[PDB]
Amino acid sequence: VPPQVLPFSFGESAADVGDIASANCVVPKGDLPLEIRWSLNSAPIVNGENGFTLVRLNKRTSLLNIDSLNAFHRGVYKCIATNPAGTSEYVAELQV
Amino acid sequence: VPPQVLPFSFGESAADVGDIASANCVVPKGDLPLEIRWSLNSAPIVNGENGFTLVRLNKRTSLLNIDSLNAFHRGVYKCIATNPAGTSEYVAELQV
Repeated sequence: VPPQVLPFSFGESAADVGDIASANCVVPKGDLPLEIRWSLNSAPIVNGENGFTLVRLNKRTSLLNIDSLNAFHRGVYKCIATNPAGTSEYVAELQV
Repeated sequence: VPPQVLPFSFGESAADVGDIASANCVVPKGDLPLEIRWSLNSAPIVNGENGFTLVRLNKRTSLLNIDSLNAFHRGVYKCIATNPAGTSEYVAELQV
């Protein structure tokens, strides 16, 4: 069984500077183990850089958080699931 | 400034038994401190009961998670923000 990433949104398409943003990637179906990664504009997002905060709260969940938005968090956000059976993704967008 | 709860979804309206469900309540605007509570069918959700898992990952964020869905997680999910300036909420729905 390959993975399937449910749709996700920031609850918005734009947000002010200094405000918080949060998105939730959920993979309820797909063979384990699962690789779940976040990227902004086709560049990887790492826990503890550029104001990001990644939290694998579950083997099937990966929350991304931003505590203080700025002009470098604007763009396209993607969450890619991967297992040996295949890959799956979903895309969102955000401006500031 | 009263709170404003951004729209949120489970990424779906139905899910199979034994699967995981996850929803994210975000309150990027509104005076602090903020009270954020989850309920299912107008009944409060508590961290560590009925298969639920609440995680105040932030002062402006409250993720709800379910690790093994069953026939008692079906219904209407609500996330209510509260400060001395007022309240705000958003509603989602889920069946199994």
